[PDB]
Amino acid sequence: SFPTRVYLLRHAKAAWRDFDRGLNEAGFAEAEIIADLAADRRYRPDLILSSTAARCRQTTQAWQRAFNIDIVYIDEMYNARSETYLSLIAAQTEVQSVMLVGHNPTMEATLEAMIGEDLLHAALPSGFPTSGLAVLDQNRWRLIDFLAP
Repeated sequence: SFPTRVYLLRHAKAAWRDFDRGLNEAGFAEAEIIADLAADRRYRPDLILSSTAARCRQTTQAWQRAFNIDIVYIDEMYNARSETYLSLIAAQTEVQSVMLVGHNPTMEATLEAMIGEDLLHAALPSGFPTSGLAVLDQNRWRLIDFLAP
């Protein structure tokens, strides 16, 4: 039964062709703060799957920094056809821990798919924030920690 740990990371705060928008200053700072919190709890993933969108790319570069991981870029994580990223997750049949780096609503929908709307609500009254990191473990997925700024 693999992955045994799922990390779900929303990209940091972007500034205002959408694909090419960057992380702004506060966006830059948060993703560092949160990346740092992570390797602190030792929340190191074997594989990172990220949007190719610059704002996801730069978000991911923060993590390489905190910890310097396998990383792959997938254009189809930007403006996804799917309501979730669940297939990216389960597909990785022999990788112990995996982290996805993409966007709302897909990111929020993925957590919802795994822990349900009621728990989603209790954990996040105002939804899935930028550079928010859900840490999930295994019949069913359990949320085990969440990082927000």
